[PDB]
Formats: sequence, C-alpha cells, structure tokens
Amino acid sequence: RGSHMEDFVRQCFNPMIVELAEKAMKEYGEDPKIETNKFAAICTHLEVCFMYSDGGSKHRFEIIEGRDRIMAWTVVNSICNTTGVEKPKFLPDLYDYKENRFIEIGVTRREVHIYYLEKANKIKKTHIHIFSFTGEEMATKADYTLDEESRARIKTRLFTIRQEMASRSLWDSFRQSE
Ligand SMILES: O=C(NCCOc1ccccc1)c1nc([C@@H]2CCCN2C(=O)CSc2ccccc2Cl)[nH]c(=O)c1O
Ligand SMILES: [Cl-]
Ligand SMILES: [Mn+2]
Ligand SMILES: [Mn+2]
Repeated sequence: RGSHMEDFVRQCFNPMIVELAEKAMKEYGEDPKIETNKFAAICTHLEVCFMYSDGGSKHRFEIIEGRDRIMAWTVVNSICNTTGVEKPKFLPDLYDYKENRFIEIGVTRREVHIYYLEKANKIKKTHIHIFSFTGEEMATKADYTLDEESRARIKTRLFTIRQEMASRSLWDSFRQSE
C-alpha cells in the first residue's frame, strides 16, 4: 500500500536523511509506508537540523537529532557533565558550543507563535528556534544564533519543498495533517 507521498519523499530527500527518518519512526513504532506525512515531516526537520549545524563555525554545533535515542542521551550527558549545563527533560536537536545552550529546532505548517508556545510550554533553559513553511522564524529572546544568510537558505529550502508537494497535490493533505 504505497502512497504518492512516500515516493515523493524518497525522490525529494537525500538517502542518508530518508534512512535516518525511517530508522527513527520504526524505533518509535511508526511505519513510513502508512504515516507518510510524518515521514515527510521527519525528513524535513532532519534536513533543517543538518543545514543549521552547517551554518556555524567548524566545531560549533553538536548534532543530537538523527541519533539512536540511547546515543543521543549519551552525548547530552557528556555535554552536561563537561559544560555544567542542566540536563534537559527532553531530547533537543543540537548543542551550541559557542553559546553553551541546547537548541530545539521546530518546523511547523501553522503560525509562528503557537508552536513556539506549545514548544515552550513543554520544554520548561534550552534555546528554541522555529521555522515556517511560509518563511517566518522565531527564536528565544529574539536571538537567532546563525547569521541571516544561513537561516535564509533554510527558509528557501522549506518553501521549495512546499511547492514540490503542491505541484503534486500533496500539500493540502500535508498541511492539515499536522
Ligand atoms: O525529537 C523529537 N522527538 C523524538 C521522537 O520523535 C519521533 C520520531 C519518530 C516517530 C515519532 C516521534 C521531536 N519531536 C517533535 C514532535 C513534538 C514532540 C513529539 N513530536 C513528534 O512525535 C512529531 S515527529 C516530527 C514532526 C515534525 C518535525 C519534527 C519531528 Cl521529530 N518535534 C521536534 O521538533 C522534535 O525534535
Ligand atoms: Cl559562528
Ligand atoms: Mn528532535
Ligand atoms: Mn526539533
């Protein structure tokens, strides 16, 4: 039972992202063949996390997302036990060695302010950075970590993804799936 959305995800995202996404959902008991919008959302978030860590200097970011849950907590333990930063209650996506804070990266198909609130209500010290499929962004204390060009090409890619699904009539299903 193979959807259009699943075939589009495999042709739209690079194979390392797709496989990390697949491992992730299976690890949490989800099927990329069925929960195809989530499949698409996971790849998107993953690609945004990787572009984001690429925007800094060489050694600036540790990448927490995309790892096995046990190994992700292992690295945050090490980060915490060497920088003296409080251990987050939930797994974040990155750690910033320059600013010494964990980052939760968000990608939403709804309005900037709500997901941040939803995200901030659940987080309760880590930095939050939200990106939209429309090109809006919001970060904690209005501190956006990266320079403008790095975030700009993230927004550019999100909108390209938007168009590629719209041209395949899959955008409507994806927007109202969140
Ligand atoms: O790391 C995360 N979860 C760890 C576990 O995730 C899986 C992995 C596979 C299957 C089920 C959960 C994480 N999760 C969330 C949302 C809200 C909290 C649970 N959640 C989700 O299940 C939505 S899947 C999602 C959707 C859009 C963007 C990104 C993602 Cl991951 N959003 C994030 O930005 C994020 O990093
Ligand atoms: Cl930098
Ligand atoms: Mn994450
Ligand atoms: Mn995230």
